[PDB]
Amino acid sequence: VKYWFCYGTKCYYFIMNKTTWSGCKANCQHYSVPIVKIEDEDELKFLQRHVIPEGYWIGLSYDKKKKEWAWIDNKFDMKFKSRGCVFLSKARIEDTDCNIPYYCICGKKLDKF
Amino acid sequence: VKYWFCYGTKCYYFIMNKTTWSGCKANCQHYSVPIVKIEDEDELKFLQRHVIPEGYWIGLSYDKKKKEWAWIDNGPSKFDMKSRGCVFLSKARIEDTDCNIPYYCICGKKLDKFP
Repeated sequence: VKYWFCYGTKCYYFIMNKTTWSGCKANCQHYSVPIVKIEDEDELKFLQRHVIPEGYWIGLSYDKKKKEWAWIDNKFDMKFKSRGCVFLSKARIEDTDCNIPYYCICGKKLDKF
Repeated sequence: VKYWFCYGTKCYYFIMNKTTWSGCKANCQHYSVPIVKIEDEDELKFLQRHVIPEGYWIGLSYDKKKKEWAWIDNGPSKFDMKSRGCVFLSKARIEDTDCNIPYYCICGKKLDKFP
């Protein structure tokens, strides 16, 4: 199951194939669309409100060449840090292992129509 | 004012230039998107709720080669709920009357991809 949907000026790809975080990139990158990047409250909530009650990955992960966390691509929204990767739920986002099987949410930005 | 948005697989355009219904014809075509065609409530509401409180046109209108009302084609439309003219959209509902009235447009294309 891999439907897509658009809200505001962005479209999303909700892969429903519970794999380790590094699974989105793989899919998403393959589906030529970056893994999601929750850019604002308006959005963040949209995904939860939209999304089906479950563990959803997002582009936020931990880097070593940086003590911080970041989206594959750099945002108007912010951060407790440790390590791992973050999942998005209908309740809130939150971290943990990237090797834990989950669902994706890629998302491309729109520039036209 | 001409901003756009996308809900579901459809992207819209909301023109803020109060003109005659035959105005979208011009505007939307000018923007390469059909005047909007409200396929259903899920969508309809989204337009009403999302749309700012105002009279907004929609692809629905009284045709010649018919006695009926159409948009561009024919879809999971149904409501022959209320004679002639054109129909506007308000945060409350849709409704008919003259097309020569200074209103706003809602162009709305469909999508087939993502890009």
